[PDB]
Amino acid sequence: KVFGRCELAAAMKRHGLDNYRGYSLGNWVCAAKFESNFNTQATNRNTDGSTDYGILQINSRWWCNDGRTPGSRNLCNIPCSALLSSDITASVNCAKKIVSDGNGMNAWVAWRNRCKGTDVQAWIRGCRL
Ligand SMILES: [Cl-]
Ligand SMILES: [Cl-]
Ligand code: NA
Repeated sequence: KVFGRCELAAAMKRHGLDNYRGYSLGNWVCAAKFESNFNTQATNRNTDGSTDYGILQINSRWWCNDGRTPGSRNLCNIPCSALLSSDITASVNCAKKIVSDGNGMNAWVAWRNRCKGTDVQAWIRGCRL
Protein backbone atom coordinates (compact mmCIF):
# COMPACT_ATOMS: atom_id res chain seq x y z
CA LYS A 1 0.00 0.00 0.00
CA VAL A 2 1.18 3.54 -0.80
CA PHE A 3 -0.02 5.89 1.93
CA GLY A 4 -1.04 9.48 1.58
CA ARG A 5 0.87 11.91 3.79
CA CYS A 6 -2.04 12.76 6.11
CA GLU A 7 -3.38 9.19 5.99
CA LEU A 8 -0.04 7.94 7.33
CA ALA A 9 0.17 10.68 9.95
CA ALA A 10 -3.23 9.65 11.32
CA ALA A 11 -2.28 5.97 11.34
CA MET A 12 0.98 6.70 13.17
CA LYS A 13 -0.79 8.89 15.72
CA ARG A 14 -3.36 6.16 16.41
CA HIS A 15 -0.50 3.72 17.05
CA GLY A 16 1.15 6.01 19.62
CA LEU A 17 4.12 7.47 17.74
CA ASP A 18 3.32 11.14 18.40
CA ASN A 19 6.02 12.33 20.82
CA TYR A 20 7.16 8.75 21.39
CA ARG A 21 10.55 9.02 23.13
CA GLY A 22 10.20 12.76 22.50
CA TYR A 23 9.90 12.59 18.68
CA SER A 24 6.98 14.60 17.33
CA LEU A 25 4.76 13.11 14.64
CA GLY A 26 6.38 15.09 11.82
CA ASN A 27 9.68 13.30 12.45
CA TRP A 28 8.08 9.90 11.79
CA VAL A 29 6.26 11.05 8.65
CA CYS A 30 9.43 12.68 7.27
CA ALA A 31 11.42 9.51 7.96
CA ALA A 32 8.87 7.34 6.15
CA LYS A 33 8.76 9.69 3.15
CA PHE A 34 12.49 9.49 2.53
CA GLU A 35 12.99 5.87 3.59
CA SER A 36 10.22 4.32 1.47
CA ASN A 37 8.19 7.08 -0.31
CA PHE A 38 5.28 5.94 1.91
CA ASN A 39 5.24 2.44 0.30
CA THR A 40 4.75 -0.48 2.68
CA GLN A 41 6.22 -2.90 0.10
CA ALA A 42 9.61 -1.17 -0.26
CA THR A 43 12.69 -3.40 0.04
CA ASN A 44 16.34 -2.55 -0.46
CA ARG A 45 19.35 -4.84 -0.27
CA ASN A 46 22.08 -3.46 1.86
CA THR A 47 25.70 -3.95 1.08
CA ASP A 48 26.32 -6.61 3.74
CA GLY A 49 23.66 -9.05 2.47
CA SER A 50 21.03 -7.78 4.90
CA THR A 51 17.83 -6.21 3.55
CA ASP A 52 15.69 -3.25 4.69
CA TYR A 53 11.90 -3.80 4.79
CA GLY A 54 8.79 -1.69 4.72
CA ILE A 55 7.68 1.84 5.30
CA LEU A 56 10.51 2.51 7.80
CA GLN A 57 13.12 0.27 6.11
CA ILE A 58 13.85 -1.90 9.14
CA ASN A 59 17.09 -3.91 8.75
CA SER A 60 17.26 -7.73 8.93
CA ARG A 61 20.78 -7.56 10.38
CA TRP A 62 19.26 -6.87 13.80
CA TRP A 63 15.49 -6.60 13.85
CA CYS A 64 13.66 -9.28 11.84
CA ASN A 65 14.20 -12.72 10.34
CA ASP A 66 14.27 -13.16 6.56
CA GLY A 67 16.09 -16.51 6.46
CA ARG A 68 18.99 -15.20 4.40
CA THR A 69 21.07 -12.93 6.69
CA PRO A 70 23.43 -15.42 8.39
CA GLY A 71 24.61 -14.49 11.87
CA SER A 72 21.90 -11.85 12.29
CA ARG A 73 19.53 -11.10 15.16
CA ASN A 74 15.73 -10.92 15.24
CA LEU A 75 15.19 -8.44 18.07
CA CYS A 76 11.61 -7.60 17.10
CA ASN A 77 10.77 -11.34 16.96
CA ILE A 78 9.02 -11.17 13.58
CA PRO A 79 9.48 -12.38 10.01
CA CYS A 80 10.64 -9.45 7.89
CA SER A 81 7.68 -10.04 5.54
CA ALA A 82 5.34 -8.87 8.31
CA LEU A 83 6.89 -5.41 7.83
CA LEU A 84 5.49 -5.19 4.28
CA SER A 85 1.82 -5.42 5.27
CA SER A 86 -0.71 -2.69 4.51
CA ASP A 87 -1.34 -2.71 8.29
CA ILE A 88 1.56 -0.76 9.80
CA THR A 89 1.19 -2.20 13.31
CA ALA A 90 4.22 -4.51 13.08
CA SER A 91 6.44 -1.78 11.66
CA VAL A 92 5.37 0.70 14.35
CA ASN A 93 5.87 -1.79 17.19
CA CYS A 94 9.34 -2.67 15.95
CA ALA A 95 10.23 1.00 15.36
CA LYS A 96 9.38 1.69 19.02
CA LYS A 97 12.02 -0.85 20.09
CA ILE A 98 14.63 0.61 17.70
CA VAL A 99 14.15 4.23 18.79
CA SER A 100 14.38 3.15 22.45
CA ASP A 101 17.75 1.42 22.10
CA GLY A 102 19.88 4.52 22.88
CA ASN A 103 20.51 6.15 19.50
CA GLY A 104 17.03 7.60 18.99
CA MET A 105 16.04 8.28 15.42
CA ASN A 106 19.66 8.42 14.25
CA ALA A 107 19.14 4.71 13.47
CA TRP A 108 17.39 5.92 10.26
CA VAL A 109 19.99 7.34 7.88
CA ALA A 110 17.44 9.31 5.86
CA TRP A 111 16.06 10.91 9.02
CA ARG A 112 19.54 12.03 10.09
CA ASN A 113 20.38 13.44 6.67
CA ARG A 114 17.06 14.86 5.50
CA CYS A 115 14.76 15.44 8.50
CA LYS A 116 16.91 16.20 11.55
CA GLY A 117 17.15 19.92 12.14
CA THR A 118 14.44 20.84 9.62
CA ASP A 119 10.89 22.09 10.17
CA VAL A 120 9.40 18.62 10.46
CA GLN A 121 5.99 19.95 11.50
CA ALA A 122 5.57 20.86 7.82
CA TRP A 123 4.96 17.15 7.21
CA ILE A 124 1.69 17.14 9.18
CA ARG A 125 0.46 20.62 8.20
CA GLY A 126 -3.10 20.62 6.88
CA CYS A 127 -3.96 17.16 8.26
CA ARG A 128 -6.85 16.16 10.54
CA LEU A 129 -5.27 14.73 13.53
CL1 LIG B 1 5.72 17.57 14.23
CL1 LIG C 1 16.67 10.68 21.65
NA1 NA D 1 17.74 -11.23 11.16
